Amino acid sequence: MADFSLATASQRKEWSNKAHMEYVRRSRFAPYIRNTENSIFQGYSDLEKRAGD
Amino acid sequence: TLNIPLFYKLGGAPVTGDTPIVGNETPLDNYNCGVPVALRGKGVAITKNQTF
Amino acid sequence: MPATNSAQARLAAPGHGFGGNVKVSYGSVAFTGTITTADAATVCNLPVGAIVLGVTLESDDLDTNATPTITLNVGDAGSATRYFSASTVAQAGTSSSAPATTGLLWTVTEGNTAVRIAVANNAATSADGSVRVAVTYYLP
Amino acid sequence: MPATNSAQARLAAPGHGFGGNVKVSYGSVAFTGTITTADAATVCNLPVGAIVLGVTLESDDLDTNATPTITLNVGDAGSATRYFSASTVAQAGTSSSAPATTGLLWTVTEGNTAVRIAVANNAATSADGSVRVAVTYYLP
Repeated sequence: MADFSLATASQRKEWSNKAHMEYVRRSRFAPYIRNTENSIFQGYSDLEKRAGD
Repeated sequence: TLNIPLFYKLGGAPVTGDTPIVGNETPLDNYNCGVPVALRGKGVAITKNQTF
Repeated sequence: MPATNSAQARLAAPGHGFGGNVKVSYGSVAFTGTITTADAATVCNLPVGAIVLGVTLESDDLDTNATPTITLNVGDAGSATRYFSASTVAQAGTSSSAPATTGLLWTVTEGNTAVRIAVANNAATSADGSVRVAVTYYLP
Repeated sequence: MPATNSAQARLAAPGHGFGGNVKVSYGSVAFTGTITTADAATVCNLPVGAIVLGVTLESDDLDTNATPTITLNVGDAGSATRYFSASTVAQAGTSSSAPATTGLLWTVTEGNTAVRIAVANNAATSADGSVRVAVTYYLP
C-alpha cells in the first residue's frame, strides 16, 4: 500500500494477565480416608497431640 | 524494552502539468529503535571484628 | 551529463481518491445515405486541462465494394487529422479497431475540445453503419 | 484436466468507489547539451503494492542526423531495461509513441519504485527536446 504505512517492528503487542494451570485429578482414594474404625485407610491423630516419633 | 518510532521527510517530484492526485503514489518512511533495560547493583559489608 | 531530473524533481505522488484516475469519452456517429467528403460530426468532447492517453476507433463496414476506397480522418477544429490520418477501418475487407499512433501525450488547448470525424475519400458504394470512438485521458 | 479454477476461486467482484480504478504517472524529462551514455533521470514514481498495465513512451526528435543512432532505455533501479529495451523513438526519422511490450503484469517490489530513463547509445548530433512517459497501473 501507499497510505500511512506503519513499520513491521513498530506494531504493538499485548500480554494477558490471566494464566492457565495444568489439571491434577485430585484423588481416587479421597472418600476412603477417615478417622473412624470402619474405614479402609484409617488415620491416627495421637501424635498430633503431645509428642512422639 | 521500549521501542521508539521515527518518520522521515517526503521525497519525490511535483506532478507537473497534467498528472492526478490519484494516479501516482508515495510511501511515507518509518523506522524503529528499541532500548533494552537491565537490573544492576552494588553492596558493602560491615563486621564487628573491625568495628570495636 | 547535463540530463538532470525532470521539471518534476521534488514531490509525492498520487493514489486512491478524486484525482485523474483515467477517463473516457465515447460517441457513436451514424452515417447514412451517400458518403462524400463533405461530412463532419462531433462524437465526444474533451476538457481544457487534460492530456490524452489513447484513442480507439472501431467502425462497421461502410463501403461494400470489390475495391473499397472509403477513408476517415479523426481530429478537432485546430487540426483535422490530429489523431487519425487515413484510417481505412470502415472498408469491408480490412479489419476495424485501430489504436491511435500520432499525437498522444499533449495538453488540450482552448477551442480544441470537440473531436470531429471527417471523411477523406469518397465511398465507392455507400452502405449504412456507425463509427465508434473512445478517447482516454485524465486531469490534474 | 488438473487445470483448476484460479487462486481466485470464491469472491465477489469490484465496481464504483475508492478501489483501483486505474491510474497514471507522468513525467517530462528535458534533455539538453550533448547526450552521452552517462545519463539517468527519474520521470515518475510508483507505489509498492501495485501492478503495471502499460507504459507509453513519447519523445521529440533528439538526434537530427542523416543516420540517427540515439537509443533509450526505460527501467528502474533493479532492472535498467525492464520496460523498454533499445527504444529508438527519439530518432528524427522514425515515429514516436511506442507502447510497452515486456514486463507488464507484475507486482512492484521494494526499492523499485522510481522509473529511470538511461541513454543506451550515443547521439550522433545532440538536439534539444523532451521525453514523456505515462505508466498505467492500479492498487488493491
